[PDB]
Amino acid sequence: KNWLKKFASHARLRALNGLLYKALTDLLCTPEVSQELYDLNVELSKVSLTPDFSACRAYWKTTLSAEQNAHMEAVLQRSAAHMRHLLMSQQTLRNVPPIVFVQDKGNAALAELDQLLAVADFGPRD
Amino acid sequence: SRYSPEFKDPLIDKEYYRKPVEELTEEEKYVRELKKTQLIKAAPAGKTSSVFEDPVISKFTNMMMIGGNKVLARSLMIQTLEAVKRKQFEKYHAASAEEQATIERNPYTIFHQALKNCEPMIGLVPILKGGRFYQVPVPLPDRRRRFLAMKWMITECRDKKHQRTLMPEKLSHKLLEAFHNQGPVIKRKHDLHKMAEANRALAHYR
Amino acid sequence: AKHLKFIARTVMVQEGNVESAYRTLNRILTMDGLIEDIKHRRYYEKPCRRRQRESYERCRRIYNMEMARKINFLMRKNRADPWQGC
Amino acid sequence: TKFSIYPPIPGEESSLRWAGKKFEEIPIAHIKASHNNTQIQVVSASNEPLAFASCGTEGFRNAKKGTGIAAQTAGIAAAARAKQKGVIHIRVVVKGLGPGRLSAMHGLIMGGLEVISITDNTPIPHNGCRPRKARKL
Amino acid sequence: CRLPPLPTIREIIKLLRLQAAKQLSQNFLLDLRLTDKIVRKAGNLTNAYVYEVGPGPGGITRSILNADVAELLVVEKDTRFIPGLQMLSDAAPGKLRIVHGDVLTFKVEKAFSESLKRPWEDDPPNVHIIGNLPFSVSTPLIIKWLENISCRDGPFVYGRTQMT
RNA sequence: AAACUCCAGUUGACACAAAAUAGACUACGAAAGUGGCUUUAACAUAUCUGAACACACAAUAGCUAAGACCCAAACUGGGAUUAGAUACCCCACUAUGCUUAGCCCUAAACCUCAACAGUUAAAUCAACAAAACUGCUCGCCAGAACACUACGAGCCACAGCUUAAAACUCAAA
Ligand SMILES: [K+]
Ligand SMILES: [Mg+2]
Ligand SMILES: [Mg+2]
Ligand SMILES: [Mg+2]
Ligand SMILES: [Mg+2]
Ligand SMILES: [Mg+2]
Ligand SMILES: [Mg+2]
Ligand SMILES: [Mg+2]
Ligand SMILES: [Mg+2]
Repeated sequence: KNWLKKFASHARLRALNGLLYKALTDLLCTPEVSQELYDLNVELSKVSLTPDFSACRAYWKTTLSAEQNAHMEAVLQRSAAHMRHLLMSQQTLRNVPPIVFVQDKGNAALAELDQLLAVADFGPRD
Repeated sequence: SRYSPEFKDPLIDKEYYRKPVEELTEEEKYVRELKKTQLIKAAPAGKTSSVFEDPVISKFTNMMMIGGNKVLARSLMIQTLEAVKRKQFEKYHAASAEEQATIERNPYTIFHQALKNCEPMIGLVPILKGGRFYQVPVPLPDRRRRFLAMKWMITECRDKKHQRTLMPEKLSHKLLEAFHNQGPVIKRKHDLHKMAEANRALAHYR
Repeated sequence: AKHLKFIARTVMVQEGNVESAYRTLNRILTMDGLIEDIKHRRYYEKPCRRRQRESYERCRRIYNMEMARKINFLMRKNRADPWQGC
Repeated sequence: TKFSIYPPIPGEESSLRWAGKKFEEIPIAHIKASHNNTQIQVVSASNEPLAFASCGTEGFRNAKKGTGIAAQTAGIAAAARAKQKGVIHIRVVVKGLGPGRLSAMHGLIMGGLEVISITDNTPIPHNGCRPRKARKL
Repeated sequence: CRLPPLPTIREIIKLLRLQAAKQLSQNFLLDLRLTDKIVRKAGNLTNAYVYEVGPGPGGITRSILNADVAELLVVEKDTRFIPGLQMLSDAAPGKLRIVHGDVLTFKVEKAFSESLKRPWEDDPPNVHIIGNLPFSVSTPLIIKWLENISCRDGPFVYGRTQMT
């Protein structure tokens, strides 16, 4: 179909989010996407579909190191399109919106609070 | 502000300038040479190169101020320091031979340690999101906890249940209590660390 | 079923490194195309869709290789300017 | 001697031994990692069942069966009941690409068994039966 | 008669607390001329007793009321349209009886008087059913009413009641 | 949740079903189509063009007789779901997808490019598509809608297929 020129030129939402989360975890479980992505051991927290189905935000858990965070971000952004293609080719969903990988830092508050709470002085009776 | 943005704050430290040129690193040498070009604000009334200058006590005195009356605030501070010193000497004379090694008589050490014993490490931020109000724990910055220690001490010493007891005497008693991890200010720190322990689950609302 | 067991798709553990053996097995199954076959066989892909997908993949690979070749060929010129100023 | 990634051949004599036994005498842990369940069966080299554990036999119900923790618990239970019959070394045969593919092996290791080889036996037809249609979600 | 205005689609959206024109999941006939045409094809309704199903906004209800009916029984499943139908009833005193319930389970044989019951062999018994329901509900309803006609019970205790 | 518990796991025996990888190949056939292995037959024509109807073929769906039935699956039941739920998810199971002998004769049956022969020089050339043309032949087309329609005729087709109008209307399409 002249490929050269082509290249040259709500309850439902929750079920879809759960399905996409499972599919994305299973995709990241192997070197199917890429060996470099597989070696990074990316863990996903959740998947959120925008109300108009215009983007799929996959929230990935960040680590403590910053160079590793930047590298994982770069690899995920470079691999998003291939993962979308795989999701549509495996017929998990007939149409998948563009995949956006967003960092998740919610657990940082709990982590730091517990760290300080360990060394805090509550005095008598705790 | 009557000062131009060009004006930089002065550095009153007296031993900083006496540093031999050999000890200066190239960054420090560059900074010193830069300071020649810059305009410097007039050093405010207050901090001095005096060897007895103590910024913490100066801040405490400024926080006790009412209506710009610095003479009276400093009078109360020096009276408190003298009262603490005299009480420590009185307890030192009447102490046994072995108990005189564990009595601190320096009122400055007592003041600093008492304020350090009242600093909370975790505090709360008032946040209403879902139509109902929610406290959430947060880590307090060092400045914030240093401020809270002094504010709690002053508010406790300004209580009305102390009828006709003069401020230097009240403050000396509270400082000597907090030096030994006692009193209502330490209890206020503990009731904050505990009531922020009861709300760890809300910490995900940050 | 009729074949001998413990020959196909079998990996030995080196010095008790079970994780490394499992990851090596995952790599072998991936590059042999077995993982994609298993995942694509879960639901039936219609023949027209299958043909379109293969055509798209082949032409995507060809186009990407040509673009990479062009970029690498033109990379040689990316050096310091020898006639700076003029 | 260079380590051989390839398994030993029954015919070709080899020096590799595990507690005095040859490769073809080691017990086999069969893991079936489905999408909603993981089942582990330990059998002897002569195909005599020694232990069995699934996520459902360990109390997990409905969606909780299809998690890593449930498969790990099933692996630990199978490893305990196989240890009680003299099993130390095992050959792992994994079938399926479910969530418990690796967690079951982890549970077996934490239960005390030593994995000497990993084999994949996931069913791959050479285009036999027709799969079901895609879900129109 | 002075009847209140037909609700607009914006008012319907706000009443259903949807805040959008995409989550409606329902179609309405908010044109009184088409409803007049439908009620005209339903026949002569002068001093007739009409059983209305699935009114919603009430265009069919208004068109029936404009026809000189005797009493209009209106069964609605969604409570949120009941205030509008109550305003309609206040406009027309005594001509409108609003009931909340499912048409699939509502019992019509008791609604009207027993003096309207005519023999099966006679003409239709001055009782009419009119309905613009969701297409997911009209097929079960017509199957149920076909069974009732076979048994000459339910809405057809009154006789050969006509349906539109 | 229903369903099954004559259930499930290992091992052994075991299709009238479908043919991983090779294939990142681009082949064969008039087209439709054709991608597991072996063997037997076997892929017209030494000018070209030449048919709605002549003579032979035509994916999928559909219909007669018989058979096979793993899996899939229009319909048909059941489970779960808002406030008129999910047509959509889950379970079970038909016609049908398969073989044999006959029908039916339709596709975005498309490279949306009629067959043969020739040219690359010209102003290349409305646009886009797929560079622009020449010779010769057959087929077809002359505003829109009425109309993949009505009537007539033909057909193993019986509200089916092929051929295919007119009136009224409009200034557009
Ligand atoms: K085409
Ligand atoms: Mg010819
Ligand atoms: Mg002709
Ligand atoms: Mg055919
Ligand atoms: Mg057929
Ligand atoms: Mg069948
Ligand atoms: Mg021709
Ligand atoms: Mg015309
Ligand atoms: Mg016709």
